[PDB]
Amino acid sequence: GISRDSRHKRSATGAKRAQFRKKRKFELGRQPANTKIGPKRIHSVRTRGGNQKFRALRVETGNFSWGSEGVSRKTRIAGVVYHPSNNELVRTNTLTKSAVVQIDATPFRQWYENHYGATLGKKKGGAHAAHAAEVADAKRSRKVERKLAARSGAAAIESAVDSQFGSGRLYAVISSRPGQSGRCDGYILEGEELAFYLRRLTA
Amino acid sequence: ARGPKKHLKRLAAPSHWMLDKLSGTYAPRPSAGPHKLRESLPLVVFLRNRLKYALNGREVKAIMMQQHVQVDGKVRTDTTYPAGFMDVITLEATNEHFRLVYDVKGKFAVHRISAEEAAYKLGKVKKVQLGKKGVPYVVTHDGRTIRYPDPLIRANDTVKIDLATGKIDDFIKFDTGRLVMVTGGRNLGRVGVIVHREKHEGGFDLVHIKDALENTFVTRLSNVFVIGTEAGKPWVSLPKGKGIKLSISEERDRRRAQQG
Amino acid sequence: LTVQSERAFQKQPHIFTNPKAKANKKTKRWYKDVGLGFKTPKAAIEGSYIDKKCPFAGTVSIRGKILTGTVVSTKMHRTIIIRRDYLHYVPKYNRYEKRHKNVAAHVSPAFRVEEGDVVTVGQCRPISKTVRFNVLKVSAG
RNA sequence: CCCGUCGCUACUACCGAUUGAAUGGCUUAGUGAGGCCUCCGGAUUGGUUUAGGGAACCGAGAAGCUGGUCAAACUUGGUCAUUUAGAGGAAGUAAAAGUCGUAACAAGGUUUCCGUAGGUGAACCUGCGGAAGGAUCAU
RNA sequence: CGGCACCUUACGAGAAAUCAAAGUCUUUGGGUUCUGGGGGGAGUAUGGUCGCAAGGCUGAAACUUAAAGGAAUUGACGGAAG
RNA sequence: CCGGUCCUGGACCCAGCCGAGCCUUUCCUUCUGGCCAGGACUUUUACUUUGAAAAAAUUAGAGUGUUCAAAGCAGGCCUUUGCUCGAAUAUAUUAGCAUGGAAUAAUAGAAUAGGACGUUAUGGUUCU
RNA sequence: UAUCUGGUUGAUCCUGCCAGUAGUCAUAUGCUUGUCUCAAAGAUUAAGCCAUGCAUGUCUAAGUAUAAGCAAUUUAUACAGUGAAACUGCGAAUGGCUCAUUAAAUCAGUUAUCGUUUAUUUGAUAGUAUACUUGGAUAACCGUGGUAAUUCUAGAGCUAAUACAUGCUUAAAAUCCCGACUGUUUGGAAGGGAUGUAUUUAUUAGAUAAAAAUUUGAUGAUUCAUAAUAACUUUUCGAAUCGCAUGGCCUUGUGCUGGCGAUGGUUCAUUCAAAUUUCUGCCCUAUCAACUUUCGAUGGUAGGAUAGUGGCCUACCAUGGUUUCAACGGGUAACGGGGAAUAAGGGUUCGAUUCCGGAGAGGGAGCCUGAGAAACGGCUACC
RNA sequence: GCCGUCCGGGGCACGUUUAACGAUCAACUUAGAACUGGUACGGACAAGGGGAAUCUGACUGUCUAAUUAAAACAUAGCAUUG
Ligand SMILES: [Mg+2]
Ligand SMILES: [Mg+2]
Ligand SMILES: [Mg+2]
Ligand SMILES: [Mg+2]
Ligand SMILES: [Mg+2]
Ligand SMILES: [Mg+2]
Ligand SMILES: [Mg+2]
Ligand SMILES: [Mg+2]
Ligand SMILES: [Mg+2]
Ligand SMILES: [Mg+2]
Ligand SMILES: [Mg+2]
Ligand SMILES: [Mg+2]
Ligand SMILES: [Mg+2]
Ligand SMILES: [Mg+2]
Ligand SMILES: [Mg+2]
Ligand SMILES: [Mg+2]
Ligand SMILES: [Mg+2]
Ligand SMILES: [Mg+2]
Ligand SMILES: [Mg+2]
Ligand SMILES: [Mg+2]
Ligand SMILES: [Mg+2]
Ligand SMILES: [Mg+2]
Ligand SMILES: [Mg+2]
Ligand SMILES: [Mg+2]
Ligand SMILES: [Mg+2]
Ligand SMILES: [Mg+2]
Ligand SMILES: [Mg+2]
Ligand SMILES: [Mg+2]
Ligand SMILES: [Mg+2]
Ligand SMILES: [Mg+2]
Ligand SMILES: [Mg+2]
Ligand SMILES: [Mg+2]
Ligand SMILES: [Mg+2]
Ligand SMILES: [Mg+2]
Ligand SMILES: [Mg+2]
Ligand SMILES: [Mg+2]
Ligand SMILES: [Mg+2]
Ligand SMILES: [Mg+2]
Ligand SMILES: [Mg+2]
Ligand SMILES: [Mg+2]
Ligand SMILES: [Mg+2]
Ligand SMILES: [Mg+2]
Ligand SMILES: [Mg+2]
Ligand SMILES: [Mg+2]
Ligand SMILES: [Mg+2]
Ligand SMILES: [Mg+2]
Ligand SMILES: [Mg+2]
Ligand SMILES: [Mg+2]
Ligand SMILES: [Mg+2]
Ligand SMILES: [Mg+2]
Ligand SMILES: [Mg+2]
Ligand SMILES: [Mg+2]
Repeated sequence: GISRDSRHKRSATGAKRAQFRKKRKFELGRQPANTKIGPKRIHSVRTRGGNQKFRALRVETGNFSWGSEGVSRKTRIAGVVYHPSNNELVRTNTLTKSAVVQIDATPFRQWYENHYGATLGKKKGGAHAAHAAEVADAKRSRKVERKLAARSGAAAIESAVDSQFGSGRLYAVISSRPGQSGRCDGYILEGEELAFYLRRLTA
Repeated sequence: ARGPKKHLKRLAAPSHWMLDKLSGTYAPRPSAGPHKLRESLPLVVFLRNRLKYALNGREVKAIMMQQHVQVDGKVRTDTTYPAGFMDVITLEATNEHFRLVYDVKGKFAVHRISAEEAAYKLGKVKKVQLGKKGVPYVVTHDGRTIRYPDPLIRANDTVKIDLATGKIDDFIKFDTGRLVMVTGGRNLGRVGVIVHREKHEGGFDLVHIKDALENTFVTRLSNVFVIGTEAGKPWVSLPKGKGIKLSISEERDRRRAQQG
Repeated sequence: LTVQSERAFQKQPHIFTNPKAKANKKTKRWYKDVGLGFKTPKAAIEGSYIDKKCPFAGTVSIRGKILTGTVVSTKMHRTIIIRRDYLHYVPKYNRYEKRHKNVAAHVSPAFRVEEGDVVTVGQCRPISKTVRFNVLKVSAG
């Protein structure tokens, strides 16, 4: 079937190579998972040595890390917005490694407000204004307020990340290989890497 | 081709077994075990070709199935068990203890040892590294894994294994002046002291060894086994000849005097 | 020449620059010495280029054979071809004949090579169809 | 001593209309078995199992279906390679010394030979320019 | 000093004719290019390439054959000389 | 030569042949622990020496009365409730590896000096 | 044994071939053939076609026995000896054969894996935040059969496991997070969650030039080993197993404890391997001088796939890569090597064939199972 | 006096060739992908059949209006004559 052998190629000098031997099983390839977004569907693959691989054919959620905050949460994946390899993966919402996706921001917002006491997005709407006061008026003990007060000053995050919380969706890049491990994990875009992909998206 | 080989042609067997050409088509293929195939001695060869206790391969299996043969203090019933350098073979029915040490002719000598010396063995440290949960361990030349070693032990050192508990009694650091036996190459079986270790980053380190007769030879560090803390003080009994290589003319002279 | 010239963001893997850090806003850079007495060029320690195949700033390791040759082609991006000349002995005639072999080597942006230089290449894992060596030292010619 | 046409016999190879023939390799295009992956599907078969008749809702799951992938094989065409037929044509060699002459070897009876170009039953002859391997190392 | 040659000798070379190079080569090595491997078939067939053509350059095989050939000696012969 | 003779062993003596080590204006890397062990530098080769490697069988070759021999890797001891020599050693050869030598044959250097030493030369700019 | 001899002429000296001469682990064939030892042998032409038979099976005290099998009455009314048949496990990927393909391919020597998988062997390694021991299938078996025919199997009724699918039993602390209340100069805290090991991410240790105004391994070298934090997972496995002995303590209850072993199990190491891999080296041919790049050719970035590296494949992007030091193409009556014959030296010729490596099982191709096969005494399809 | 543009000077600052960027406007060409359908699609219109050879005239061109378009005539080229 699909073969990874180098015998079928022509040499560096351009010479066609004669047929040496029949295709061997230890040089096989298989077909791409083409992971989509949908209710979870994972198929196991029996690989060399009796080991196991997992084809993620469909996933909804994944484990995403906030690198600056050192916190990881499981959150939904909304869709694929950019792919450096093929634009057809963006059009068809195909999850591969290094794909830029939008993830649900609520688990990280919940951690942030509970950890610092402030709010994110900074929108001025009525719901945003009511929620901003709601978090600031939350009932806490004296020790908790002091614990939050110690964490203050470090609670100011980058503007380009804070701004995203208003839409309820953060930009992230997939770090795992869904067709190899069945996981669709990644990290939240930050710093100049986020600035790089922001220019790509707006164009 | 499609999987591991299970046969060994007689002509392709290691030459130090000293098998004859015409006794058959095949040779005993050593099992997987503590020692490499090329550097081992299957118990069938030892019990039949060396000691001549068994007359054929059927009889050596009868011997081992009665629980007589012990290698390193444990009963082995595998006729092709790969016994190797420094291994102790015990036959308590005959009240005999052997140690597999190379003689100067390149073969495994039939070296009988006392019961007190048969209670331990030496192992060359191949690597020192940390296991799971951060527990350091040592891998010896015979595949043994000893946990919690002395933090001073490094590679190329020699440890003394208690061989009944498997622990380390004490060790010898690899350094100039240490007693050494060569376990590979054409200088196999020779015994001398380290004179100078010559380092080659990315390649093979070379060790200069001086014989007791002030003969100097060079061999790879991988073929060097520290067996004593200094000259004339080995931690195991050496085989007859003391690992001193004689020229063919000297051997001819020695044989003439020995026989008259 | 800019580092971010590809459709993907170029960065060293697992080298994290925390935006919520002190004022020393310098992108954290990883590098290593390859051993065997080869000096790390400061263009790798102090540079900004990203090269996963660089011996000093990338993840390749130098192990195996060390070769020297004359650069005969720099027309590929980050890849050169060196020419190794040797004499082959012909025992019947008790003489030699000149022969040559072309070796493709990867060159990191830490080095600047032109056709005619003498370079020292160390063996690495296969990083291309024809490339197994990676430039370690350059001598102007 | 000796050369070449012409005539007889035998053998070898060559050219040759036949868009000759046969065999094998590579390949374009078309068709395309089968496996694998995927997509639904849901024969029947266990209850997350709930239900006053039982309605569910959970799992496993065959045939089959969708789209891919590897791709045998066949048809057509091209090309390469190897054998082979052929009216007729033109050679070579061997055999015998058959017919015609006597071109060469003597200054071989016109010195011979080379290149070239014409001519001619055949050897050959003639022109132009060379060579001596000349029949002159010399006036 | 450079040339075109010549005369004598043969240390030396060669099968000899002859050769100051055709010597310094079985006492075998200063550097380097090209060419030949018994006589024919044959510089033919075929392919390529150059040419307007004539032709040039490159270039086989089947088959056939015990010699073909070089230099010199004696003789015989000559429509050669004395 | 001594002679030192139970063919054989010593300073002295003569020569010869190899290796050294210093001095001659003097190459032979350089520091720390203190020739071995721990750092910093290094024109590129070719060639040759030595070493390691080049599987066993085959070849050459040591031992050994297979009755001789081709072979084989056996075997031998006064006859053994066991004693005991062995199963050598060379060759491989281009490539790669380590090493000594520096003739022979290449290669590089200080000419618009952008040259070399200042070990603790005088400052200055930086970096850890 | 570092050797020559006959043949051109009337005779001579040469060039030169023809012929003679000797060997062949070199084949055939003719004639002849008493003894001993040793011993090749359908390679060459047809990797052409095959009747028939055999060539791969396997049980220990220790997985599963109600054979309606045999045997004996015995420590035994749960079984207990032996033991077909079946289920389970393992092997069948070794061996043996052949030399068609194959000309930088294979192969040889030499490297590398800091680029991977590895049944088995051998060492280590797991107290982790209904239990006096869980379920329901199925074979063999019994009896209803269908087909001309096969190592075809279908209904129906049983019944087991180290098969299949699930599931508890446990140290001592300690640490981290949230945190009602509280102290009230920032401490104390009830109560909740989290801890083993695997998986997948992200982020931190993983240091190491010598005096003045607390640890930290290896390597030539790593983002290595290992540890930590936050989470993650169609939740990996941390023994519902088997044989022999039956001991010790009394709180004499089928009380609590416990000896040698089988088999199994996670990870690391080891071993047997495998897969890629560095350098150098192949016969003839120019009547083969340019080849490769549509539709991967050379390189870059990202991905996919793989056990893993890699144009291995995909997308985008550059225009590269080899070559008179012979590329590319063609031929080979070409598997490579160790080696063989002959040999003064140098060489020439051969190597299908006792060993090593490769490839194939009529020709292709595709796969299942498995640690390992693109297997053919396995399957699927085509010719 | 108003509010703008005309000239024109004061310096703080802003451009030195990373304008490799922004703003506005604008024509139809080319290439790729997905989906889709009774596999249809240059959907009407428009629009070469092709190959192997022989005779003959080289070719383009010309003539028998009203039966012959051809191989006939002409032609460039060649040659001859005054
Ligand atoms: Mg071919
Ligand atoms: Mg595993
Ligand atoms: Mg192999
Ligand atoms: Mg076994
Ligand atoms: Mg190494
Ligand atoms: Mg020679
Ligand atoms: Mg026809
Ligand atoms: Mg096709
Ligand atoms: Mg051909
Ligand atoms: Mg005449
Ligand atoms: Mg006349
Ligand atoms: Mg005449
Ligand atoms: Mg005439
Ligand atoms: Mg003479
Ligand atoms: Mg003269
Ligand atoms: Mg002259
Ligand atoms: Mg000839
Ligand atoms: Mg003559
Ligand atoms: Mg000291
Ligand atoms: Mg050998
Ligand atoms: Mg060598
Ligand atoms: Mg003659
Ligand atoms: Mg005669
Ligand atoms: Mg002959
Ligand atoms: Mg003969
Ligand atoms: Mg037969
Ligand atoms: Mg055979
Ligand atoms: Mg029974
Ligand atoms: Mg087993
Ligand atoms: Mg096999
Ligand atoms: Mg070729
Ligand atoms: Mg184990
Ligand atoms: Mg049933
Ligand atoms: Mg199980
Ligand atoms: Mg990649
Ligand atoms: Mg790439
Ligand atoms: Mg592509
Ligand atoms: Mg061959
Ligand atoms: Mg062949
Ligand atoms: Mg062979
Ligand atoms: Mg053959
Ligand atoms: Mg074989
Ligand atoms: Mg057959
Ligand atoms: Mg078949
Ligand atoms: Mg097959
Ligand atoms: Mg068969
Ligand atoms: Mg088979
Ligand atoms: Mg016309
Ligand atoms: Mg026109
Ligand atoms: Mg008309
Ligand atoms: Mg008309
Ligand atoms: Mg006309």
